[PDB]
Amino acid sequence: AQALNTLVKQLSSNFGAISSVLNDILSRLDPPEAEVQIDRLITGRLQSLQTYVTQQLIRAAEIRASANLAATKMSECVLGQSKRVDFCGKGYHLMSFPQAAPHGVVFLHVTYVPSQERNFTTAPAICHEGKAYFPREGVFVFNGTSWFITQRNFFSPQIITTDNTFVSGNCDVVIGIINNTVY
Amino acid sequence: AIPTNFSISITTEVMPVSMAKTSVDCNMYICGDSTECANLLLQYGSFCTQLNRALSGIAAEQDRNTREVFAQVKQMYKTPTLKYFGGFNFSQILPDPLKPTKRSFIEDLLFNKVTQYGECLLICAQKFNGLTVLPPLLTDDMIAAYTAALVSGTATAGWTFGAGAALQIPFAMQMAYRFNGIGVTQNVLYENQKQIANQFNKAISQIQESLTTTSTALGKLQDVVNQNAQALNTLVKQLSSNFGAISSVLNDILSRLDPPEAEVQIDRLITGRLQSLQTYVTQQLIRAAEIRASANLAATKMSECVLGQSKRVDFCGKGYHLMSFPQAAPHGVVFLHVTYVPSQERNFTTAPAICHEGKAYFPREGVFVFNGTSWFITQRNFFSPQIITTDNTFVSGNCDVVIGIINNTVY
Amino acid sequence: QQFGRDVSDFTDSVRDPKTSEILDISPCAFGGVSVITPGTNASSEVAVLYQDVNCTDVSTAIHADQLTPAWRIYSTGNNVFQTQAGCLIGAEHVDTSYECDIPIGAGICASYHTKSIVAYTMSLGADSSIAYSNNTI
Amino acid sequence: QQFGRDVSDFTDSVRDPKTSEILDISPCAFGGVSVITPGTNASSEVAVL
Ligand SMILES: *[C@@H]1O[C@H](CO)[C@@H](O[C@@H]2O[C@H](CO)[C@@H](O[C@@H]3O[C@H](CO)[C@@H](O)[C@H](O[C@H]4O[C@H](CO)[C@@H](O)[C@H](O)[C@@H]4O)[C@@H]3O)[C@H](O)[C@H]2NC(C)=O)[C@H](O)[C@H]1NC(C)=O
Ligand SMILES: *[C@@H]1O[C@H](CO)[C@@H](O[C@@H]2O[C@H](CO)[C@@H](O[C@@H]3O[C@H](CO)[C@@H](O)[C@H](O)[C@@H]3O)[C@H](O)[C@H]2NC(C)=O)[C@H](O)[C@H]1NC(C)=O
Ligand SMILES: *[C@@H]1O[C@H](CO)[C@@H](O[C@@H]2O[C@H](CO)[C@@H](O[C@@H]3O[C@H](CO)[C@@H](O)[C@H](O)[C@@H]3O)[C@H](O)[C@H]2NC(C)=O)[C@H](O)[C@H]1NC(C)=O
Ligand SMILES: *[C@@H]1O[C@H](CO)[C@@H](O[C@@H]2O[C@H](CO)[C@@H](O)[C@H](O)[C@H]2NC(C)=O)[C@H](O)[C@H]1NC(C)=O
Ligand SMILES: *[C@@H]1O[C@H](CO)[C@@H](O[C@@H]2O[C@H](CO)[C@@H](O)[C@H](O)[C@H]2NC(C)=O)[C@H](O)[C@H]1NC(C)=O
Ligand SMILES: *[C@@H]1O[C@H](CO)[C@@H](O[C@@H]2O[C@H](CO)[C@@H](O)[C@H](O)[C@H]2NC(C)=O)[C@H](O)[C@H]1NC(C)=O
Ligand SMILES: *[C@@H]1O[C@H](CO)[C@@H](O)[C@H](O)[C@H]1NC(C)=O
Ligand SMILES: *[C@@H]1O[C@H](CO)[C@@H](O)[C@H](O)[C@H]1NC(C)=O
Ligand SMILES: *[C@@H]1O[C@H](CO)[C@@H](O)[C@H](O)[C@H]1NC(C)=O
Ligand SMILES: *[C@@H]1O[C@H](CO)[C@@H](O)[C@H](O)[C@H]1NC(C)=O
Ligand SMILES: *[C@@H]1O[C@H](CO)[C@@H](O)[C@H](O)[C@H]1NC(C)=O
Ligand SMILES: *[C@@H]1O[C@H](CO)[C@@H](O)[C@H](O)[C@H]1NC(C)=O
Ligand SMILES: *[C@@H]1O[C@H](CO)[C@@H](O)[C@H](O)[C@H]1NC(C)=O
Repeated sequence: AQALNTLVKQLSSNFGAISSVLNDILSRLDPPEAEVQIDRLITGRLQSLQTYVTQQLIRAAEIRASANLAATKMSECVLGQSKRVDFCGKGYHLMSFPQAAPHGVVFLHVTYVPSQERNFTTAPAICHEGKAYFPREGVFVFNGTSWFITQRNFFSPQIITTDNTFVSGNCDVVIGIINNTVY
Repeated sequence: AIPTNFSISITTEVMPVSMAKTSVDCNMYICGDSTECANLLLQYGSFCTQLNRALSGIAAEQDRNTREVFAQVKQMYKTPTLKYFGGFNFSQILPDPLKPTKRSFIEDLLFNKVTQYGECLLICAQKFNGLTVLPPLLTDDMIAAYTAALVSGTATAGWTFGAGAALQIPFAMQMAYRFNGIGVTQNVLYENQKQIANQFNKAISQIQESLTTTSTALGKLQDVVNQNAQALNTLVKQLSSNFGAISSVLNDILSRLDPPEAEVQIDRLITGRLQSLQTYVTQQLIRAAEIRASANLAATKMSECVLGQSKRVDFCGKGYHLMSFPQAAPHGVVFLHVTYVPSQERNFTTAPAICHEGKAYFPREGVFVFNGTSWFITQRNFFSPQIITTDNTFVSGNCDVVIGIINNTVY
Repeated sequence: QQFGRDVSDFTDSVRDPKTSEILDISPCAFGGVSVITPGTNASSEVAVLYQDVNCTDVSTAIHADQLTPAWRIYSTGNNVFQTQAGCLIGAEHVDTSYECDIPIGAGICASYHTKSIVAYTMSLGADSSIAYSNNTI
Repeated sequence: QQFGRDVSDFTDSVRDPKTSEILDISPCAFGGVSVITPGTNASSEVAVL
């Protein structure tokens, strides 16, 4: 809008010519004299006109930044699930609902947010009968009662069995090997 | 060809995210403090209304680019006391509190290889030219504070800091999960945790001596300063253009010549300088659209590369990235790259499946590598002889649907 | 040598034609004006910022009526504080920190607390610490 | 009052100087033309807009 009110308000400028209405330049001045004062009004009205094009032309490429964002952030986020860092909301994105906006779009990203944390004491390795044992996925979790396995988003116990234990290598080499009983 | 022995080194990535915001008063650029210029100026129209809407619209966007890159952090985490994390020497990267700098050892050398218009730096002085360079929103101490809370907090919380609340984790537990990203086992970290840490301690020592000795690795940040210098001086030297007048001096044309000789040549030098002012305003407006690009390569390589770990090839580190280190710098960001570069491969014989019981046996991961002696399963990022068992391989179809099955037994 | 010039091409130093005393010529002070308001629904008071200027000359020229523009009903209230952005005149300096609401520059923001318009240094965020505990998650 | 203006400086409506009726002014017509063609290969008729 304020690009156009730049443009409309430059009609009423005199541009250093005799007047800002052509039926007041042609009226008073005689046609040898008037047509040189019309030329400074035409050139004044063209150089604000071509500048309006260039200000529209740069602000057009400001949107192709944001239109190739929204072409991706719809065709990677609604049409899939985004596995990126704070792309599509903050947290772990699950769905996305795009809406339609005047001269733009509206997204509705739904994220997964972890909560309600609690410490424990950890361990990277178990010494079970001469070997060092390693986690397949998770860490060695000791809540004061027993040693078990959980995942890094939800606290839920897993019995340390050689199903879900990365069995490799000898004991007493790795930093932090804790004498437990793997079942 | 599968490796067994890799390297960790550090690669510097350098980006600018902001340039120097300026502003221009017309009545001392255009008129040069003459009265009749301003009388002639108000007859052109209020065009300096719009020419300080533009250089405010850029100057308000150099605040966002400095703020959208660095101020991703919710909580300013303190610098921890011990800076030695299982052999990982974070001394040169977090700032040393003994200095009166609030800067790390890296950042001090960055300022000393990078190192006309009014400014108020305190001594405030004006110029005859109406060119001012206003100072930014975030001073360099605030910039060196978001840097320090991105390496303090990530040394104690890792990817959780970008995931959610900055949950504690040992940093040796941290790097091992960052081997789990690139398909590389926990035993690659823990067994090798001495010389993993001691290449990385000397890889920082390389970047020290590479930046104490020379420069021009910061060529991008130099050129952001150079394009500031030219566009001001071209705006300076076009003051001295005659533009068809008898001189470029509005007060000689005022005082020395006739009043009919004046207004002819006042009206020349304004229309000359006015559209030389608009060319400057336009070329700042284009140059501030490349910064808005290269401050979004930094607001994604500080989202994706610093908080998470990136699954993107040759993006924030050649090879497989592990961790990223932000730094402050004059007008921009200097990244460091913990990269997984495998090395020293040998030749191995592969084959599609096992022929036992007249049935095909399909692996879940990797290949089947012949030792010269034995068949076993490994992955292609380090040599790892895991033996073919009953659950690391599964079954569908008979033999010889694969071309070149092994007469083997699933053990 | 009669006179001096700067790194630009206007003269800023002169040897005196009468008594040969080597002088400096700095131009007169000038700059932009901002206005910091909290909203007409909020209030009807404002505090103005004068950009890139020394508070010695600005606070002087207000009382001596030397500013173009000049206001009909305005006075400083004796609140002049120098930032690197310029002489913020009309707001109350406060020694605490908060989050930024209306920016000024060089780490200074201003807002509308107990009501009046106040100015302060930014707080970068919540302060915290994380233990580096050798076996804890 | 004798004649009205719009938000620009153009007098978009006047009153009759003789019979005091207030009359709008309308910019009789203008506009662009575009040519909607199937291509000169497949046809030689057009349609203007
Ligand atoms: C805004 O303008 C005001 C005035 O126009 C200005 O305040 C002035 O600051 C200077 C220093 O910046 C002061 O000068 C000092 O005055 C003391 C006491 O009179 C002297 O002892 C000082 O001498 C020391 O410094 C000299 C130069 O650094 C050394 O050569 C010398 O050996 C001494 O170490 C020095 O002369 C001056 O008094 C004030 N004047 C007033 C009226 O306040 C202020 O700095 C300007 N601010 C900005 C941002 O431009
Ligand atoms: C696999 O790669 C690693 C590193 O790329 C190689 O480790 C290097 O081994 C040599 C020994 O051949 C080390 O040299 C020795 O270092 C000790 C340090 O205590 C020093 O006291 C000795 O006098 C000697 O200089 C070298 O330091 C070490 N590299 C690093 C970075 O520490 C390893 O040899 C490679 N393996 C193969 C099979 O190539
Ligand atoms: C972790 O890295 C830091 C580098 O920041 C190591 O600090 C360095 O330690 C050496 C050994 O003391 C210092 O060399 C000595 O410095 C003193 C200080 O004046 C000097 O008198 C001696 O002649 C010698 O040069 C070195 O300067 C120092 N580096 C810095 C920047 O201070 C630190 O030792 C590393 N950690 C471990 C456990 O090694
Ligand atoms: C620590 O976790 C274990 C599970 O891994 C919890 O153990 C169970 O607790 C329930 C309720 O007390 C008992 O009925 C079960 O018999 C326990 N199972 C085992 C194997 O011990 C334990 O309660 C947790 N610790 C605390 C303090 O809640
Ligand atoms: C966990 O078990 C290992 C088993 O190897 C322990 O290592 C033994 O340590 C004792 C003294 O600490 C020695 O007398 C034994 O000879 C070691 N075992 C072997 C097989 O040599 C280890 O000490 C245990 N952890 C802790 C904390 O005691
Ligand atoms: C892996 O195999 C390649 C080719 O199969 C080997 O490269 C050849 O090495 C011989 C010397 O032993 C040369 O004469 C050939 O010209 C090489 N050929 C090519 C294409 O490079 C390579 O040396 C082997 N490497 C290992 C570690 O086994
Ligand atoms: C976790 O431990 C830290 C220090 O070890 C302590 O400050 C914090 O209160 C603990 N939180 C919980 C939920 O146990
Ligand atoms: C593989 O071959 C090497 C040397 O040929 C030998 O030392 C090693 O024991 C073999 N491993 C297996 C699992 O056959
Ligand atoms: C494997 O055994 C089958 C069945 O005897 C035979 O057809 C095939 O040729 C053998 N593979 C090789 C490489 O000889
Ligand atoms: C002024 O602000 C209050 C704040 O709640 C709001 O309720 C009220 O609607 C606002 N006034 C108008 C006219 O909207
Ligand atoms: C961390 O644990 C390892 C092994 O338990 C030990 O060598 C090291 O000294 C410990 N560091 C601290 C700071 O407690
Ligand atoms: C002029 O006179 C006619 C009748 O002769 C009348 O209808 C009209 O209103 C008059 N207009 C003015 C402007 O007096
Ligand atoms: C021209 O039109 C004919 C059919 O009308 C079509 O087969 C041909 O490909 C067209 N060629 C071009 C250059 O348009």
